[PDB]
Amino acid sequence: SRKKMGLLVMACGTPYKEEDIERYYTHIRRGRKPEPEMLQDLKDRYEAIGGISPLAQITEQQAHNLEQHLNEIQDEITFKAYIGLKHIEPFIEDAVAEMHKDGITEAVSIVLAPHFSTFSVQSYNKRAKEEAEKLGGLTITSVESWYDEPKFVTYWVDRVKETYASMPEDERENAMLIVSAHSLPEKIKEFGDPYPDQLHESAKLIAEGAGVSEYAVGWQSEGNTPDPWLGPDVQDLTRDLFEQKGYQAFVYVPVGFVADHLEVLYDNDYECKVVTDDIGASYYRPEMPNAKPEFIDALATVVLKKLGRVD
Ligand SMILES: [Cl-]
Ligand SMILES: [Mg+2]
Ligand SMILES: [Mg+2]
Ligand SMILES: [Mg+2]
Ligand SMILES: [Mg+2]
Ligand SMILES: [Mg+2]
Repeated sequence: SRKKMGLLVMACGTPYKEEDIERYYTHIRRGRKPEPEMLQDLKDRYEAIGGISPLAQITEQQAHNLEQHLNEIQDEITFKAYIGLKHIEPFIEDAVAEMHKDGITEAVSIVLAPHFSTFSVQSYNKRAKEEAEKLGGLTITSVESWYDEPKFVTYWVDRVKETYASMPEDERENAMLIVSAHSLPEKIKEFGDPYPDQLHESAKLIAEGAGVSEYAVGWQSEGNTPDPWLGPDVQDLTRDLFEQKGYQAFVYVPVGFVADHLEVLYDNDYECKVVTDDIGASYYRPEMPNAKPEFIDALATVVLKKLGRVD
């Protein structure tokens, strides 16, 4: 009969309603409650992007669709998905405890961010494993990165091809592709963290597959701490490249992100769009993966490869 496995799907998390913003951002800010002006600003940003409720729904849909798709495409394992989040319930440790309570003894985990880093992916995986160890009798094998899964590369390659094909001739000959991920503190370098190298490799692979010769790599959405974060930031990079070469279209591929959350809908589609509007360039940002079948199939392949059950 089929082996039962937990499928632990991990992510940063998102507020579920406007009244969750305070606690969610306090958590991101390591216990520092946002001041009233910042709370109001954040509410306004979420209103501007179309509201909060759709956001956590994406992550739930990704986990649910991944469970169902994994269960349909092979006949050896029955997976049950559990969501574990960093900054709001259900927390990672809660998800692991629920797996253990439900009788799961063997699980596979994946983080909804394709590049490994010490700051996020490794920390999530270690937290999950540490909770399993505390409870006993449950083991987890963890996906560490998946940016190089061919099906995932192809998702973005094909979105980029469609965007370039849609352009007027003058833009298609004078466009710049900006490939980005969430900035992290530069000090990850002290550990040899491969996160920057992996973003650069994503960009190489996507530009190569799409036949785009002119591209650049940037970072976005840095936090506010006294130590430096990876740069350049996409807003600065856009303006600098425009000053250097006069590109008249910018195409943003925020490959580090998997969903229509604040980082994409605001930090690209508002903040980068301010810059492109200021310089007179066209703005393009192809569809994020969200829970679409092509992306879910890529993730299912990642999981089955991690378990050795497909070549
Ligand atoms: Cl890795
Ligand atoms: Mg209300
Ligand atoms: Mg402001
Ligand atoms: Mg690998
Ligand atoms: Mg910002
Ligand atoms: Mg600084």
